[PDB]
Amino acid sequence: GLVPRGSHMMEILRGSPALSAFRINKLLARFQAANLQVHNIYAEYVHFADLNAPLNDSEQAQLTRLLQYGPALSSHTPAGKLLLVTPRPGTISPWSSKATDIAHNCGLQQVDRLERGVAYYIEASTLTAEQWRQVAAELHDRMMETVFSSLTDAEKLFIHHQPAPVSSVDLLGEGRQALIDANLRLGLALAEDEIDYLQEAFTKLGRNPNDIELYMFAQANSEHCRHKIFNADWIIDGKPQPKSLFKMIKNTFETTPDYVLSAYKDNAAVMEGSAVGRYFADHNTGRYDFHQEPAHILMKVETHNHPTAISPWPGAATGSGGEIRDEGATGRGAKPKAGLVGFSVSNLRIPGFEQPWEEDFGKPERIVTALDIMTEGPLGGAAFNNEFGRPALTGYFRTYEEKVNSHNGEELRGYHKPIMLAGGIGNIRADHVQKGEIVVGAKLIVLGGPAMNIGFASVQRDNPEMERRCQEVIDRCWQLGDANPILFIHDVGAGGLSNAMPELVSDGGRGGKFELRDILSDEPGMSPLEIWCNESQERYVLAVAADQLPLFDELCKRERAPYAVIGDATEEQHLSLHDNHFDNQPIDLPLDVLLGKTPKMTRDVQTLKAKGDALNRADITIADAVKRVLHLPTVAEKTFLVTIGDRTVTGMVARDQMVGPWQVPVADCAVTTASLDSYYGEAMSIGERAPVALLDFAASARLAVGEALTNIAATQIGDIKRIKLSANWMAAAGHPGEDAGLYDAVKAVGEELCPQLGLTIPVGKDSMSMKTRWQEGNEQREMTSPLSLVISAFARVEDVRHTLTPQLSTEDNALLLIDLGKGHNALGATALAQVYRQLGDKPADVRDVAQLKGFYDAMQALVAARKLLAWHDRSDGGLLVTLAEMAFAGHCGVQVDIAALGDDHLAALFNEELGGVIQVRAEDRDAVEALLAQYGLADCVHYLGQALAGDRFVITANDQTVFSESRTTLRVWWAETTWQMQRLRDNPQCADQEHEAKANDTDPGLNVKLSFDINEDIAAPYIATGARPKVAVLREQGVNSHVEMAAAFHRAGFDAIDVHMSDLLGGRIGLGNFHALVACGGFSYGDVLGAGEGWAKSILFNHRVRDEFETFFHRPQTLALGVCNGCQMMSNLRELIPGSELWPRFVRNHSDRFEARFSLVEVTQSPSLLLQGMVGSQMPIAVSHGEGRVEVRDDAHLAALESKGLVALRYVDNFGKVTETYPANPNGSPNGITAVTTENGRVTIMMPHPERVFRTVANSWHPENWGEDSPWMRIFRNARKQLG
Ligand SMILES: Nc1ncnc2c1ncn2[C@@H]1O[C@H](COP(=O)(O)OP(=O)(O)O)[C@@H](O)[C@H]1O
Ligand SMILES: [Mg+2]
Ligand SMILES: [Mg+2]
Ligand SMILES: [Mg+2]
Ligand SMILES: [Mg+2]
Ligand SMILES: [Mn+2]
Ligand SMILES: [Xe]
Ligand SMILES: [Xe]
Ligand SMILES: [Xe]
Ligand SMILES: [Xe]
Repeated sequence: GLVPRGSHMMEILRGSPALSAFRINKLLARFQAANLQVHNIYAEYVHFADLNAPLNDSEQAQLTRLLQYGPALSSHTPAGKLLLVTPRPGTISPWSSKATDIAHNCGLQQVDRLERGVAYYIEASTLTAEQWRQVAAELHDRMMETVFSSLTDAEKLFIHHQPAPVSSVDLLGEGRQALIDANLRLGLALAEDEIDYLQEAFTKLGRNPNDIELYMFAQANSEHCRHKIFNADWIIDGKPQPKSLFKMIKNTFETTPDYVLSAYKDNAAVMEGSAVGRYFADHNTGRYDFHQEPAHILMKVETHNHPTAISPWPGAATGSGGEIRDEGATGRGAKPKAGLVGFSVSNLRIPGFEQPWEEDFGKPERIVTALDIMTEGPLGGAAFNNEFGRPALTGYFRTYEEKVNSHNGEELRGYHKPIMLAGGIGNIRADHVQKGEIVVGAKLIVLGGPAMNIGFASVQRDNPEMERRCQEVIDRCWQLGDANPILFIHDVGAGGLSNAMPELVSDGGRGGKFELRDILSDEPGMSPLEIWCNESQERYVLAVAADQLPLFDELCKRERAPYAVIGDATEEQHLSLHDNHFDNQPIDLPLDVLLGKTPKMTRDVQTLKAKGDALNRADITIADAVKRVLHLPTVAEKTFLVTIGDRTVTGMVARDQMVGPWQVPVADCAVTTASLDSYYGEAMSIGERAPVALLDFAASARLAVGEALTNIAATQIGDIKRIKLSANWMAAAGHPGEDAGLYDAVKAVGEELCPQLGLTIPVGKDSMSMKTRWQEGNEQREMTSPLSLVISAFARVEDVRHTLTPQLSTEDNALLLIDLGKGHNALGATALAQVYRQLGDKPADVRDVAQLKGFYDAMQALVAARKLLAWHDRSDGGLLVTLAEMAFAGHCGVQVDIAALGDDHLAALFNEELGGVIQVRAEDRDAVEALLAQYGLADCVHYLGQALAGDRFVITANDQTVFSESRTTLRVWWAETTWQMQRLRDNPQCADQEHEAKANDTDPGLNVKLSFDINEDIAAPYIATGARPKVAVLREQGVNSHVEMAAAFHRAGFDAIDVHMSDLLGGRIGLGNFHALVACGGFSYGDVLGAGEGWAKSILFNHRVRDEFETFFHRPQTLALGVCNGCQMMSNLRELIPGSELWPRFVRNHSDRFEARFSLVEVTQSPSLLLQGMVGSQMPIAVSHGEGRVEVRDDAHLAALESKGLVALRYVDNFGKVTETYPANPNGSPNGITAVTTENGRVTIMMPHPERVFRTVANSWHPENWGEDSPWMRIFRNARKQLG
């Protein structure tokens, strides 16, 4: 299929069927519902290659082959009306970026660009032209895609427009009116004083401004970029105030500077970490080693609220993507470690599952629903974290939408504009914490992706693999230590380059001169304004000395990170942009003019305070309340948000959300090890309580801080002054009451509580227009957010191993409540009130700052001394939920008495005051109570009773039974929300299976059987000789699990060498010098054209590297391992490997969802040399994949594979049987297959990651008796011994 396209040819190639049966049934169903009478629906990927030159037979076959991928779904002969869905013309999909990379790396330079569409074939035959538009509408996303009638209509996707010229705004010719006209025409959003400043500046300069200069200025003076509210002067109830919001936040550093290395000066904050073994490959040798040095800790938290409202997937993806850039661009280069994720939305209103507090209040047409946000956003955030390679380990998710009598009377409050929140921690070297000086003549570089027309203007675009490559360069740069060439670095975000690059020279006291046509652009029609000010993703800006440029270029080429030198730093503090194409100068400005400031804002405002009403209990019974609270999404099980995101990459994850044998997602905070050779680490927690702010601003803010503290407290940290906070403020500024509440709330934490507790807030952010207006009848409606403080806490951890969870034990035990509420038992703005459509009266609050600190200190004392069996704090859903979730995590019963807690049982069970339940050994109860009394806690400590074996959740009040149910019943109710979300988002069959397994109380949870001694280092005689065989640790662009793979081979006595595919293509390395090869995990080319395919095919279609791999595998004494992406790649090179004739392929999981699980496997009999001695063993292992379903050609292949004895690992359920039920088997592989070997055992591929869990501390659940090494260490030691 080959056609003309301007001065290019366009090829059209068939692809594979695009829809699984269940996806088809969903479409047919939606069609029946909208009363469209569609008889049948079929879809098929189709691919469009824009060629700059012709392809020969050989190359034509190669391209065709590249585009045969995916599940082998049942194919069909097209019938009915064709509707072709493609990206919007003038847009380039991420798929296209990555697939085009692969063509290039397979030596197909003739391919200018590849793009994909989906051809739908609809048989209805009944429909009107209007109804076909309704069909067309179901089949695509209005914001990213369009629908065409013809395969040849795709030629619009590749039109090249002539570069548009710069456009001047005629101030000198029209006066002020021209600036007014441009302010509306270009949507610049300028204030009148901003327009005056510009009129004057350009009038002084004596010439007309260019559109680009105005646009740059407007986006730098947005509330988003300038933060005027946060620096404003205040008058509140007629009294001027001495400090701005920012000043009140800095107060916390002024009063608590301890441990902080950088604050308010950079893209992230930095605090002291620990001296540990930092593991990476030297520039010199390419050998990986430990570098004993300080690994200091950075932190940042960002939001992406507006874009998530319009296009939730890319909005959430880029929210995280931008924040990862911030982290990497801290100092002179740093390394992201773990992530966090947050969502706030209006009511879900799940079809079929509507809850008694949900009311449809309508919404704007321009925005998506709450349910669409929670279906697509989390997938997008996960897309970035998974494809980039950072584990997501903590998060919140709240739903709120209600008509409530709050500070400005009866109003709608909620999150029609949602919160989407992404943050993380990273590590940084001491000597890179400070930004270097920008030397005059410094080259100014853009690192990363090409410019496209992105910042419809709120629909973002993510390419995480691009950012990954960029990060490898940054890692190459900090790993050079004091030879790091990065003088200064900054992320590119709002305002794109028009903000980032003046920001950069300015921070350095320099100017720059720039050349527009040096910037990498994929859209040649862009105006200069568009090149300079677009908000395209995956870009950094930096300065490097001219003489380091040859180093920076070797680094980038080898990682295949694109970059451009676009200008020079000048002594003179001027900004210039030249254009070689139009031989002119779009920007010619002094910086003090460009960055000059209009007067600061003054806000002169007044307090509103809701009275709010006492809770009406007419319809409330304790039993009906328990059922309702557990069906509040805020309370309810969060699995749909957790298993979609990787939790194990880096091999440093110690505590993830999943807890215990039953992997229940209730961990109160995240923890990571500092290195792969220490038990020191880092921790993260979140606290958050917005609804309280509808009654009381300050209390909500204090509660957010306190809850972060209670969520982190059972971690071994020590001094509270180690705990550092991000404060992210969401508000409806201007909405009556909100501004005074904002001031009061910032003061409450900045001026008071945080200083009193010794808590620093060294980073933060604000998002100041959390409101939505639209027309419903011909009446206007507003949905206004509560003031929403989200606190994230971060800390150096002293000992990762001493972390407690909510997992109860049934040994002889005592359950003690710490009620920091002190009997107040407030019910206002609780889960309980919400769920009976009320706000209620008095909310919770920090009641006693000294006791709050006493609590933290006591907990630390008990954690260090090992005096606790379990911990869970009280938050949403109260003590009731706290106890229920512990019982869930411990798979046991609870027997408690709440008589000492008041006569008001409702209020005792459902208040959301601070505190928690501790479990201790019965024999320690007195000593623990005595210690808590020593820190002043006596009167709020209450003995409750005990955890017991069994399924009874029982609550008494001396002789009366308050509440009594099956723990399992409660646990299933608590799961219904995630079940319903999984059911409508994923393969329903899988969601139901997962849900239904939870109802079987007999589930023994994860358990282990070992055929060998986990502590016996069978490699030690060999290590002891000092002879260290090399292992080729092989990575392709996009690979992300290589450091921990290398660390595992290293512990077994290997010299791990960093072999990038570019090293093999450039002849710098040759497999002929190795006896051992490992292909690592990740998302090479973002899995595009099928996970592992581009990697493998770039090997195959380069005949010289192809031969290198064939020769290796054909030698008699070589060994190879392929894990995950590497398992996939190797399965796609089968032709090079002897004894692999029967091997399967690996394709989309049956669930149709990325599965990040801790899965139980067994070791099966096979020739596998790496699995020697382990056969019969049953242990859990890290699973992180979207495309691991084993697929065979037919039953004959499967039988043949099986009878040859090549299957090496299988998934089993917790009862220990081979299973295809989900998630025990996360991907749907036949016979539970997840590893296979060759006839001679010398090559083995597996989908799970043993390299992520070779340390016991990096197993989510593990038996108490295991030492440093897990069972999976034996794989690597088997390799060592086998080489001999
Ligand atoms: N949006 C999210 N993404 C990832 N994990 C989340 C998210 N929301 C909640 N979680 C995780 O689910 C578990 C339960 O969350 P939640 O009940 O909100 O925690 P808590 O009540 O302790 O503040 C926690 O381990 C939390 O980190
Ligand atoms: Mg100190
Ligand atoms: Mg909770
Ligand atoms: Mg908690
Ligand atoms: Mg919380
Ligand atoms: Mn009191
Ligand atoms: Xe300007
Ligand atoms: Xe962490
Ligand atoms: Xe104790
Ligand atoms: Xe290996």
